[PDB]
Amino acid sequence: LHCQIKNLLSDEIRQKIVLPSNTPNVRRTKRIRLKPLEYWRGERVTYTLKP
Amino acid sequence: LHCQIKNLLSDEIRQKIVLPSNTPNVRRTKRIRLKPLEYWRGERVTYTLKP
Amino acid sequence: RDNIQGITKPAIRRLARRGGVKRISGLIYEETRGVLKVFLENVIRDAVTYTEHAKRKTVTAMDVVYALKRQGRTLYGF
Amino acid sequence: RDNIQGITKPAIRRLARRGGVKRISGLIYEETRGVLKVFLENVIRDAVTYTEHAKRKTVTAMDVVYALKRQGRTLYGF
Amino acid sequence: KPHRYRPGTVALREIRRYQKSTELLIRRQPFARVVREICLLFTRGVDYRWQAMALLALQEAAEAFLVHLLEDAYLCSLHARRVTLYPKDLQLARRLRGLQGEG
Amino acid sequence: KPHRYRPGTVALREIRRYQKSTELLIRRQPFARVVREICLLFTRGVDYRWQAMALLALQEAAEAFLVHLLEDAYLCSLHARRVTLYPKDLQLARRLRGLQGEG
Amino acid sequence: RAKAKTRSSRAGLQFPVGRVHRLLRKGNYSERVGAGAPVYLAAVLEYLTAEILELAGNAARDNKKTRIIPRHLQLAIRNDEELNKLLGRVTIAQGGVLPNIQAVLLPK
Amino acid sequence: RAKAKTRSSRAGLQFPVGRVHRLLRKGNYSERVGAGAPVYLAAVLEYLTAEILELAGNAARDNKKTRIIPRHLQLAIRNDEELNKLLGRVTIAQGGVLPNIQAVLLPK
Amino acid sequence: RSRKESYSIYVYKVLKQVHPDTGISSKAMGIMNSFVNDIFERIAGEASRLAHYNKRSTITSREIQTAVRLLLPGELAKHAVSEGTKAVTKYTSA
Amino acid sequence: RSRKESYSIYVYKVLKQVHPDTGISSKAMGIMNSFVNDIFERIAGEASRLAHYNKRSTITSREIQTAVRLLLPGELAKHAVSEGTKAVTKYTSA
DNA sequence: TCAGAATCCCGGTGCCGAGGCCGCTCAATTGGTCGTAGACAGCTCTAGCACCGCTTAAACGCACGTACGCGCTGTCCCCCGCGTTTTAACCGCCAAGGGGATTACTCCCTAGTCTCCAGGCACGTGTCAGATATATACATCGA
DNA sequence: TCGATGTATATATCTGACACGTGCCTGGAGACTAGGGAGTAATCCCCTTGGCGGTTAAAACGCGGGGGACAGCGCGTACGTGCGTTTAAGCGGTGCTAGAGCTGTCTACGACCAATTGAGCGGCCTCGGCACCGGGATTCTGA
Repeated sequence: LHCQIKNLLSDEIRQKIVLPSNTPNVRRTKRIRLKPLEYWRGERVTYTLKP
Repeated sequence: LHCQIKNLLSDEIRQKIVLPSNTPNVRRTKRIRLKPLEYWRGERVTYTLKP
Repeated sequence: RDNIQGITKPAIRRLARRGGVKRISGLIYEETRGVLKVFLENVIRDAVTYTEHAKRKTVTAMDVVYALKRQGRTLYGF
Repeated sequence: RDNIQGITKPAIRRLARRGGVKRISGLIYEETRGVLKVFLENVIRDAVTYTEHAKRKTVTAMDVVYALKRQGRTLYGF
Repeated sequence: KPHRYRPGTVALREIRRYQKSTELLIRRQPFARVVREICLLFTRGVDYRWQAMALLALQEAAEAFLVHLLEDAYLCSLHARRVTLYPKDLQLARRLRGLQGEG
Repeated sequence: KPHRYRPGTVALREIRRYQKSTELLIRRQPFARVVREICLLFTRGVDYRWQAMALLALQEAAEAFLVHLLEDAYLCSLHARRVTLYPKDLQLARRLRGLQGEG
Repeated sequence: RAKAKTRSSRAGLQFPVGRVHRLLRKGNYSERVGAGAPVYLAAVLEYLTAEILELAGNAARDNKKTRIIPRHLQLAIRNDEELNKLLGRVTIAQGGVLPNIQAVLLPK
Repeated sequence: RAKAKTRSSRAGLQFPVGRVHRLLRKGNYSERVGAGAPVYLAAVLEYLTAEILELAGNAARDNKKTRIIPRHLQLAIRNDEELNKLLGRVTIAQGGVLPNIQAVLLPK
Repeated sequence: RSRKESYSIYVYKVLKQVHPDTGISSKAMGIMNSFVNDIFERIAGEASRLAHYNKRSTITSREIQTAVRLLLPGELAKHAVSEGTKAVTKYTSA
Repeated sequence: RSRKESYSIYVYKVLKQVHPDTGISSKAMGIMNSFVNDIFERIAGEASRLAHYNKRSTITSREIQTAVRLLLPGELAKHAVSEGTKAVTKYTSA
């Protein structure tokens, strides 16, 4: 639910993760937006999971 | 039809192409058998086609 | 006057500088031709069977998209 | 204990010898662990999604085959 | 006394030009000729009604596929730590493509 | 006064052994523990039962996948003309895999 | 006769649902198609198109173009990490390639 | 009434065209699956099974064993052009890897 | 005087739900039509083999939900299941 | 104890049809059964796509011709299509 | 360091896909119903899921040691690059004519329905193949 | 080059996972609608010609020099390896239990029916981005 505010701070802990901005009457999804994120050496989801 | 005798001779003209042998009561298909044939520089079917 | 030689080396150099290459050997001007030739053979050999099942003497772009899907590199826009 | 080091170094060595390696740097003992870990995290999430759709509390040998078949590296004999 | 530029560097200007221009890079007519060669090679010499918009579709598809494998080969040659390119680099990258490049 | 032979050469005997043998190469229990470590990470901690046949199948799939990408990395490093191996070779090879090992 | 209504408006959505259920039941995927399937389809498709069009418009506003060129779609797809994984084996007609240069090719 | 005689024996083959047509019923590939198509499927599967098992038995003879362990299957499918091209995405349970060494690896 | 069908008006409507101020090219329109058709047939094929795997001739939203879970990567699935569940709770009001 | 499905009797039958002298492991038996199931579903999916592309809601042998020309590479498909035509001329005579 | 030559905005200008826009008429949609897929109950075997000893291949480890990658001339060669000189594809455009998506029609010949009925499918047993001893050519390092 | 020396390629035997018997059905073989699929078919419409002629945007060629690419050698390094303790794990068996499969039995629910209606093909038209053209801003390269 509200963990997108937490996961964005968990991603701020530095790298290029595009936070979605806010404008009314637009769809403007809460999908967190990423760098192109080269995969052969990139990071993974280690901090966007719900315990 | 009978062109397998010709195509085998067309392939005999310094390569490792396994012609299928002959033994009764076996299936023993007329499917031409090949070297493993590395692909990035391999030969192709330029002479086993019907004109 | 060979049709395969219609792919010109500055156009090969044009795709090269599209790929962004510092220097190229001149040897590649036929190797890329052979690679493009066998790739075109791969897609056209399936596309002609596609329109053969369609039983028409034409070749539509939908057939080419189906052939690229069968090759595994699907294409949009058509 | 920490259990991520369970895939030990001479297992990687003998897997390299089956791959046919003469000599190998020592740093690979965690790089293989990382790529095997991300490959496992690829397949096992889809496998447990399969078992979840069967509401099954165990993992069945068909389901992992369905997961890798969806992944595109199929396997027979199961 | 006239004087002009270093090798490579103004070709990178053309590299930045072509990475900004999204258009086709092959002349349409030799490409149409060379694919009509192949359909003659498969339709027992007869020709087929080649739909003209399908031609440019295949043109763009082959162009994108070729520049993709081209930069892949340039990347493997730059892994080999040499600034230029050789056909053996393309040969390795073709070999390290799997059956995706072969169907 | 004992004497020695060369390194590496008897490892090629192990290559010829492991190419002739088709059995597994990973211990059962640590692999089972590390694969049960991941359903903790995906089934909200509460773990699931398994099938031993499923364990053998995933074992074989992981072994074949890893040995295939490994020899791919070995040959791509041999393109760089050095008989030994580095992890950057694996970085290139997994990088020049396309979207196949990752979907 | 009672006045009918479109089931997408009964879902309050903009992608059609009766049309895609006609696409499903005659598209020959399975035999029995439940009522909750095509609304779930229309939901995820509306979300995906809203995603790609939002990134496309954020691309197009940077070049001040009112219309959206396929180069904008290509840059939005290959600039985002997530949808590029979805569209790895897909190419785009007249989309071009990204501005993408190796590091050490530049001199001092 | 009639005499006991199957369609596959009326086809004179060794693969069940009735069971194959049962699969084409259940597998949801068309609503109508024609007459000769399961005949064609059983035929081409008979031929392809002959294609694999021929080289399988050849490899088993070359290793002198009664039954066929899948090492022979792996060596057979990876020693041609087409089946290796057919099974590029396929791996083998207990089939191992081919004897395959590189040229520069051999010392002197 | 032949009748076809596409989604271009639906693409134009969902453009207005995000960008009520911008235009659109027809090449991009064909890209989008191809895109929705491809992802639709892909997820439908995944749903069909899924329902085949559990011997169920019926397909509900659960099958589509697990299908987009297995097929779509990352938080796309997280937002998609919320979109779909919100839409079916919206539709099941009536 | 209800029913399980395989092709193992047909595998052994075509085995003795090609080799009346040797055997087969059960591991190879499962390999073969999974192999023919995969080949069957792949060519059936291609046939369904093919019949979809020209709105023939039926599927006959004529789709299978182009299907096995599409999937199987080259002379393999040539021997296969001659095998299939020979078998359907055998069956249509009977 | 900085003319100077190659490129990035800046204003104007025809122009031509294009985004509403009006008509329209072919599939959604309400109702309902009716066999029926499956949801749920519940029961029953059964395969991981824990336990015990055991023993044996792995785990540092390290001592030489050896390939191996910076680096350096080097040289040479080949290849941007660039100007000049062909040159030939490209672009409107006529036309044409002809094959091909029709729709329209018009039979015809394969899915369901039902009834017999028998070849694949769960249980037993004599094996050849893995396993365990010699032994042995045979590659692999001394000088 | 000839020889010790640790392989693996032969060889005898000695158990134990497999292939045919076997009842037994449950899924496969004959008869017959009916209504989509093959066949005809003329008909407009794209596309393949061969042309124009301009033309200019590209190809060939030479120089040319400059800057990489092997090349080999110098040489510190770090991984190879095999003996030497060590360990844990894949061995055996043993409850066991929770959960996977099998019927049962209703019950909600998707096809299959008439009947409107709105929405996507079909000109169409501003029309405004926008491709395009002249012009004046920027930033590599030696002296």
